[PDB]
Amino acid sequence: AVGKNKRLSKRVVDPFTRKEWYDIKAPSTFENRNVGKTLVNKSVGLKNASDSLKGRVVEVCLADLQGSEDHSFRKVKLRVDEVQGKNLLTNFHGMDFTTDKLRSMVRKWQTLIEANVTVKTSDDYVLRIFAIAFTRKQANQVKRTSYAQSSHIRQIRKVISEILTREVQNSTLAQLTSKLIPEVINKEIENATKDIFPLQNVHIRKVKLLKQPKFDLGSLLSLHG
Amino acid sequence: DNSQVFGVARIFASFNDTFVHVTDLSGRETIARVTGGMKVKADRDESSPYAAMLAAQDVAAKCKEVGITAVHIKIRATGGTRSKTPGPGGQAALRALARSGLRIGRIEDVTPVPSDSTRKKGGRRGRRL
Amino acid sequence: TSHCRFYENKYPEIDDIVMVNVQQIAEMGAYVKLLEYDNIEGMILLSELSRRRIRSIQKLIRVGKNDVAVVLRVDKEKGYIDLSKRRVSSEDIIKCEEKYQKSKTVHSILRYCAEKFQIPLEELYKTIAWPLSRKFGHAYEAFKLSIIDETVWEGIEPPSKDVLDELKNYISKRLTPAVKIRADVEVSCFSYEGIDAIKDALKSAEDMSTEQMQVKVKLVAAPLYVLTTQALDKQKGIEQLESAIEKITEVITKYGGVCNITMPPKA
Amino acid sequence: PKKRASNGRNKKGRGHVKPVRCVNCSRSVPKDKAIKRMAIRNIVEAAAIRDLSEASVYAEYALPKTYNKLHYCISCAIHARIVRVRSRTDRRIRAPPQRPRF
Amino acid sequence: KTPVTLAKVIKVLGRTGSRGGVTQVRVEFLEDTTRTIVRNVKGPVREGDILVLMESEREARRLR
RNA sequence: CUCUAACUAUAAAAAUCUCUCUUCUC
RNA sequence: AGCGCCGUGGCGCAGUGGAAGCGCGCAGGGCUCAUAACCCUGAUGUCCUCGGAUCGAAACCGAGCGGCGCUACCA
Ligand SMILES: [Mg+2]
Ligand SMILES: [Mg+2]
Ligand SMILES: [Mg+2]
Ligand SMILES: [Mg+2]
Ligand SMILES: [Mg+2]
Ligand SMILES: [Mg+2]
Ligand SMILES: [Mg+2]
Ligand SMILES: [Zn+2]
Repeated sequence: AVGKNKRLSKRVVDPFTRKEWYDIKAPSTFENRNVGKTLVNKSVGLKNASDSLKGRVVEVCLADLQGSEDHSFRKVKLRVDEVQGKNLLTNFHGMDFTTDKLRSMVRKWQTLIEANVTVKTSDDYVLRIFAIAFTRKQANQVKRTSYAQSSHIRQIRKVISEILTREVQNSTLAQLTSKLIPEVINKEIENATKDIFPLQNVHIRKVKLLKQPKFDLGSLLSLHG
Repeated sequence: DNSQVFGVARIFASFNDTFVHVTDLSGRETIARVTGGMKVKADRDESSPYAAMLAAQDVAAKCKEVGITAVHIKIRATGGTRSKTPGPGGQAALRALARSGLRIGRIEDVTPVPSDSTRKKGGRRGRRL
Repeated sequence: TSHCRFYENKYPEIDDIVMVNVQQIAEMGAYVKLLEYDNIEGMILLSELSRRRIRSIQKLIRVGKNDVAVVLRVDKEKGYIDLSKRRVSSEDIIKCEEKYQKSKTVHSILRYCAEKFQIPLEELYKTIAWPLSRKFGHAYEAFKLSIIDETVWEGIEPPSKDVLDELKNYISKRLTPAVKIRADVEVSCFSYEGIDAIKDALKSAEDMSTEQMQVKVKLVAAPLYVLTTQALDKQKGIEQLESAIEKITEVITKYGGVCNITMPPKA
Repeated sequence: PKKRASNGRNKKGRGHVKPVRCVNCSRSVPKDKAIKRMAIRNIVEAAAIRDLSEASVYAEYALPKTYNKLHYCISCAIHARIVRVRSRTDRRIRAPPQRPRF
Repeated sequence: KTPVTLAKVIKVLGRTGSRGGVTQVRVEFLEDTTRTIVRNVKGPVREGDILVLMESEREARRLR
């Protein structure tokens, strides 16, 4: 189609010859330390390529970093911070679900439970954690809904807040992520809330990094290699 | 992993002029931007499945020659306030990528969802065609 | 013999503009000849024919006459062209028709030269026309410069210098215009001697009239004096008329009056 | 006359409800008189499932489903045949069309 | 180029089109009979007949 | 005396209308 | 008076350079139960007048006519 008239308000080259492949290395928390590849323009001084990479973020499926298929719904945002040349170092930047799992997960005739929390980890990491849970029809049920009274929501949500904030304000990000990969926090949540209401399908979604202190080179070194 | 050089499809599929635009796995470097309107003329077949097929084949050729072998696919409807439904060309483009050599992994929907805010275009009674 | 392309190749290029003549409309549309490129056929089927709803079939096609056109696809094996007419914006159509007018005009002169010397028109286009279109963007502008400057032909390899001579003759006879540069001078004097000042002013002004460029300051009104000259290069009249302005200001800044410029020199 | 003792809305004693916008023509309608449909379907059509399964790594991919609850104004709903005009005695039956494929 | 393929029709999935002239055909590619497509045929046809195609992956929707 | 799975792809435009009303009883 | 234009098929526009153009008109038939809208098809012109260049002028231009917008009534 020629459509556009040419509202102007052939210098042809091979643009991808000026580009190169760099490997991806993930923190030791995940089993699969190598993630994939990334295309970067060649190192031209004064706008070096190394500056070009630093700050790149990426979405990677958690199965690809664990190899298992019980993690078929989670994804991790990784942020590159270090450059080695022909190999790069990425830091954990956040966690999230897949949209499909979450939309399938919310259902008619059951009240969902959401909890926000802003926390400070052991070192400096200003984080925010989102918790999603759902009520449960007990295995005797003939009253064929599973609604919860508002007071029970306030109680359960306060429990969610205390558990998340207590767990997270103890450890650095790495220990937190290693706790997260098998969701010990999930199990403890359903354990501490089952007294109030059955509260099925508890999970932790969309864990976000909000602030990091300066550079922390040594820890990132320790997490890769 | 036998060195499948992953890429990402990031299909955008509206009621009008579906988009296929491969970037790096980081989602920063463009590969084969070629769109739905590139390979169709009458501008009405912009959303037609055949448009998606043709753009998909062009992307497949360029992608295979640059080096990306496996492609991660994300389908995006118009999203935002607008209509929430995947474009008719999305299925055709996805099928066409699936056939043409490039391997597929981790397809998910990326269509944004608001919290029903920023009142939708149309007025009260809306489009009264 | 009337034939041959107007542009470089024989085949039209993708996503370009042409202007075609219609001769015949069978069922699916009109496959028609092109007047911007060569003489091969190219089809417009009914879907890409009328921007408005398809009501008048013969009224909007008018078999036998010319119309703007846009090429979509080219089959570079046999000579088949896919083409449309809806898809040319209102802004576009005018440049489309201007390019056609230019291409048509450049055609007839070389047609005359080829007929006279019995040389194929293809040869004349290959030798003189195409390098001119490369040098100057278009050949008609090249001929306009040829009227002004003889150097534009320097670098071309004629099939014979007799072609050059008769082409000079026919271009000078056919393409001849020398745009008129006009201006308006405001005499705002409240002074004592102004008539003699104006007499001396036009004496000085018309003393600069060259053999090829003659400046006359005609009277149309007392304050407004209209300056008329014919510039052949369109680049000397401005300076000569600014010289006239300098003359008039120098004359009247000492007689006591005031004079000002209303309209400077312009084509 | 009184055609709809329920007045269609299914409101019955709440004063007023927030209005949603038609996903076809953006006709603002109260959320209750706002006939709704679940868009529970596989992300890919059944005509290409194998074309993905064999031509993709990770054998036995989950094949995710897309989820949506679209809102239809009654005008677009009756025009696009999701809702159907029903006989006067048939207007009683609130039961769905009994599992379209049984 | 002529990448035509022969596909044997195994089922006539009813008829469609504006005037009712074109027919649904479930074709099965003669090369690699494992694959099946639905397409749209002008003119009468029965099961077991074969068709010649230029486009192969185009699974056109119902004409309307 | 016994059980919750299938999901599609529709909107070009179309204004107006002169008489004439005639009935039920074994 | 000079300038900026114009000179029509019934009216309006148009290219000016290859030589009767389109809409609006009107006549006729077509759709319509029928009218209007809409389809299609016609019979009419010194593209103002004299010239000069041109293979060719209605067209490029001049030497003149008529109608105009200004400049301005320009002892
Ligand atoms: Mg309407
Ligand atoms: Mg309507
Ligand atoms: Mg009523
Ligand atoms: Mg009534
Ligand atoms: Mg209702
Ligand atoms: Mg009350
Ligand atoms: Mg009336
Ligand atoms: Zn609607």
